[PDB]
Amino acid sequence: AQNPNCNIMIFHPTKEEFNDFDKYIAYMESQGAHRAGLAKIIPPKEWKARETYDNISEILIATPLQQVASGRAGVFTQYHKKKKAMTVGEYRHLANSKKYQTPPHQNFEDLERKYWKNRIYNSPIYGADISGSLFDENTKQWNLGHLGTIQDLLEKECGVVIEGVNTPYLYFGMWKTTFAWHTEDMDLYSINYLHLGEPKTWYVVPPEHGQRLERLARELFPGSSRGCGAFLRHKVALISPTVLKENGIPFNRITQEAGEFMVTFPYGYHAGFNHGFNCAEAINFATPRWIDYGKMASQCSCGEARVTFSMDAFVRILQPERYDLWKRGQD
Ligand SMILES: O=C(O)CNC(=O)C(=O)O
Ligand SMILES: [Mg+2]
Ligand code: NI
Ligand SMILES: [Zn+2]
Repeated sequence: AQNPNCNIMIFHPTKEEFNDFDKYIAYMESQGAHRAGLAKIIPPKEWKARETYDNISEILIATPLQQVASGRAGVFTQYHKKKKAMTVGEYRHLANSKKYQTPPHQNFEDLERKYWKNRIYNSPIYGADISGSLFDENTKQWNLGHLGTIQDLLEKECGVVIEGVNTPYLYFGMWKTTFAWHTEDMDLYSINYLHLGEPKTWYVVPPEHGQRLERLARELFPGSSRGCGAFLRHKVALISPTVLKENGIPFNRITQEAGEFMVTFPYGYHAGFNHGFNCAEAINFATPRWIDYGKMASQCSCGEARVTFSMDAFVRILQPERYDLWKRGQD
C-alpha cells in the first residue's frame, strides 16, 4: 500500500505531465496521495495562470463576510456576519490596515502559533465564495474554469444525464480568515489555486480516519451535534492542532504559497487560515473513484447547510433513499 502513514505528498509535474489533468490525478493516487486527504502540486516553471494580477481591483465582493468567533481559543465556532459590498481594491486596503494586517512574525510556525492563540479575539472579513475565474482563457493546462464537469463524470460513469453546472469560485482573504472543518459537498474532490498574495495554511485528516474527527466534533460541540447528525456540513466548527493531538486524531498540516495548487480528496476533512491578503480560486471535481464516496456521503437535512442547485441531482441519483428528507432541508 502506497503512503501508508497518510502523509501529505508534494508533486512537481513536468510541462508534459501537466497536459492531461485526469491522468495526473490518477498518477498521484497511484502513489498514495489520496491517503492524506490533501496534496500539493507545484506547476512546471513554464506555466502561468495569467499574465499579471495588476487589473483585478475592480472585481466586486458583493457580500463580504465578517467571521465572528465563539468558544475557546482551540475549540470555537464562527458565524458569518454580512457586510456591505466592496471592491477587491477596497478589500485589499482594508486587509492591509492596522486593524487587520498580519502581525510581525518570524516564520510560518510563529504565525501559526499566533493564529491559534489569538484568532477568537478578532473578527476578520473574508471575500469568499465569489463566482468567477482569474485564469486566462488561453491557459490550457490546469485551468480551473475548463475542467470536465461533475455532471459529465456522473453521466460517463453511470449513464444518466443530469441537469446542473460546475463553475469556480474566488476567495479574497486576509489575516485570520478561516475555513472551518469540512469535507466537500457530496464528498467531492476540490482543487484550489492560490493566485496571489500571502499563504494559506491547511490542516487535513486522512479519509480513512474521518469518522474519528466526527466523533471528536460531536463531543466538543454537543448542542450542535444534537441539532444535526452531520453538523460539520454547516462549515462553522474549528478545532486546533493542539486539541486534535490531545485527542489522538490523526492529521497533517501544510502551508500553500502563491502559485501552488492544492487538491483535497473525497472525504478528506480540512480546515485552515490565511496569512494575509490573498486570492484563491477553487472548484469541485469528480473522478471514477469518487462515485462510491458520493453514494455514502452524509448529509445535513436540518436546514442549515443550504447548497447549490447542482447538488440536487447528485443526491437524487446517488442517494435516492435520502433524497426526500434532504430536499425538505433545502426547502
Ligand atoms: O480557501 C478556502 O477558504 C476554503 N477552500 C477549500 O475548502 C477548498 O479549496 O476545498
Ligand atoms: Mg478589476
Ligand atoms: Ni474545501
Ligand atoms: Zn444540519
